Amino acid sequence: HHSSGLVPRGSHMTAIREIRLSEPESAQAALLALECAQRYAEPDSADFLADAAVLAHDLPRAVRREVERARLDDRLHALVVRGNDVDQDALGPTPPHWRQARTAASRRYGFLLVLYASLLGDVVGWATQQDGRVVTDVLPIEGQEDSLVSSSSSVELGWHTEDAFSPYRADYVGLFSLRNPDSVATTVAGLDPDLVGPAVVDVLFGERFHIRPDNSHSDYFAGIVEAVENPRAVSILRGHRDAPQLCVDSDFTTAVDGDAEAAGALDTLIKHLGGALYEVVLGPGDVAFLDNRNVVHGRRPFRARFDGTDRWLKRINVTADLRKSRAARRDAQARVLGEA
Amino acid sequence: MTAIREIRLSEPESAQAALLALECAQRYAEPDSADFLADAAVLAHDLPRAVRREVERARLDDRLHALVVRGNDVDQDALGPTPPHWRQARTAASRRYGFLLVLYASLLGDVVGWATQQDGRVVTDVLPIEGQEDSLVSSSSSVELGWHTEDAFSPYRADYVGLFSLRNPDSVATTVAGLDPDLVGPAVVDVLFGERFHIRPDNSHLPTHNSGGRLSDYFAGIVEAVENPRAVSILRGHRDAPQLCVDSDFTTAVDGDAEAAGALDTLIKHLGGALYEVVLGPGDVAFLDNRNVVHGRRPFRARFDGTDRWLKRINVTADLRKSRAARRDAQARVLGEA
Ligand SMILES: NC(=[NH2+])NCCC[C@H](N)C(=O)O
Ligand SMILES: O=C(O)CCC(=O)C(=O)O
Ligand SMILES: O=C(O)CCC(=O)C(=O)O
Ligand SMILES: [Fe+3]
Repeated sequence: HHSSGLVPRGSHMTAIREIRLSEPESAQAALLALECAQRYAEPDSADFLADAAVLAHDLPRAVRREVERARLDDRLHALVVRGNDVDQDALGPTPPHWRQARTAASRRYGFLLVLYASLLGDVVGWATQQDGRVVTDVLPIEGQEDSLVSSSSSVELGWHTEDAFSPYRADYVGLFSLRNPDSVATTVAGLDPDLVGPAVVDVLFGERFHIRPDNSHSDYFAGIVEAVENPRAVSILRGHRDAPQLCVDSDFTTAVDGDAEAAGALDTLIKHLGGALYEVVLGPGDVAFLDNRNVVHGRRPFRARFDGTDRWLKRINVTADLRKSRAARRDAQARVLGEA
Repeated sequence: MTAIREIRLSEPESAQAALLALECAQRYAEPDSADFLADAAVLAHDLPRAVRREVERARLDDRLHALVVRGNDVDQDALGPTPPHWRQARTAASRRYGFLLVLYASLLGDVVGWATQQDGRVVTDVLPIEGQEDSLVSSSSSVELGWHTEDAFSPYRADYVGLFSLRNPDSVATTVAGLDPDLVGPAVVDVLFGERFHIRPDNSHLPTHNSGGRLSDYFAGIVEAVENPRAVSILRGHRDAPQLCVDSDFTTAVDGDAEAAGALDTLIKHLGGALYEVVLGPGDVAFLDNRNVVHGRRPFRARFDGTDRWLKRINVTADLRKSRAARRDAQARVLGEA
């Protein structure tokens, strides 16, 4: 049966907005995704993305009302929609690399992730990430167990705002779990300003920090080298004091040269977020949208077998304002940031 | 070729949009009631599919001038006389058109208003007012409404301006112009991309166009932007598809920047000449892409007898979250309450 509710974390009373699909809602969503897979080339082909926001209107009405409430909740951490259909037998094995993960059997889950995403905003990708795919793949890769990227397993994916260095960073990160037999978590933390010295909060609102791109990441790429070598002075907190946005990377953020007070405030924040991390586990057919304006996220160490049974998610970036990134996109309809 | 995207409603589509608007009017008090606006994005999904498809094509077209939806139902007899002032224009009979404007608008983004414009109403009224004939505000008639980016002065200016024509007996034209960078040349484009201009709030944000009971402090932000405008650009974004931000009556080059003053002078002559007409008849709704075009209104003679031209108007943002510093709370839609 259909249900939805608010799951608090610390003082964040709407931290998690949880929706449980009824069996009929799960079937309705699956039928729409399967129809899209019959009519359109790819989950991120131009033909589909031109239509995706209107096709998303055919998702179950009760679900659409709850997603719309989440979209306008400026204190949201994670929207979680549980109980989508995943046919494990038909899906087949977890591929051994994202380069082999855009499979025919998994297309219907990419389509469904884009349909849910398109209720929140417009889907985008990154030229430097998984060949500029909008629907990307999160799965463990043999030989990258001890890497700083989403294909890690043995070593914690360090928490960060997604693409923290970039003015074009996503408003939401979406994750559609295809399988997760060992219940491996995404880590999540937001700032509780009532747990931090107001003077530290004041410092974090100042343009007193450098956020550099991961090595992961032409006038755009001229800006990417300038971002490593001559990083702009940016704030970590921005907006209304009652609902500040957060932008920080635990591995790639420093205070401006000689700003010892900023260095102090940054390390106070890093210790606070480190201590406030909680977990969201997505079972097969569970989809999460993290509000990238409000939370950092990462992933816990886990034990990959590399036998075709490993954890596998589809991943997407969503922007509230596609138009604002036009300088960094190839043409009006292109969704790949840094393509031109 | 597709700068103006038009859909003419079939009789069934017109009836379906009217029925949805009347269902909203039965449920909610005001067309900008908080409970309605919370629900508006999902209620808008019940508009006719053919219309939602064309609105979505318009939304993703970064060279759009205006989406025009023709032939909505307007009952002229039931509507009654055109009010003599926007303050009196929140009429029972006109509620249904307010609701329908917000439903169309909510396909493109989230609706916002201004603390300092028509007393912070989200659904506003464009109608001629006796004594404002020669003014620079939307209630003018005799003096052409100068072309402008809506709320050009503000970083929170709308992405779309929605205009729902309730009546327009003399077919008075809305004016529209975009910028062709090729026609002004790379030299002037380079200058307009520079932060070398002052854009002041227009007169409708002044206490002279709001109720006298409105707090003085609502207006401190506007008066600061009139007195001490920031140095800003007129063009931004991709060179191949630049956004436009200029008000023909409230924009100047920064003192001493003769190059900038020349570029502005060139832009004004280019836009003033290319300025073209769109007539919104009763039941016609337009959404101007406020990132791409300036707009205005041709001069006309008002009769002031209750038969005059009357539009409902709305501001639409692609990104409500970005203005949270200027809004009272998460759901509040009135810019300048913080
Ligand atoms: N150049 C101008 N007249 N600018 C102001 C335009 C009218 C303004 N949008 C109003 O609501 O009154
Ligand atoms: O693997 C996860 O749970 C999270 C991965 C992710 O969101 C990311 O790649 O940034
Ligand atoms: O009256 C019109 O058609 C345009 C109105 C307008 O430009 C405005 O209200 O700012
Ligand atoms: Fe205007």
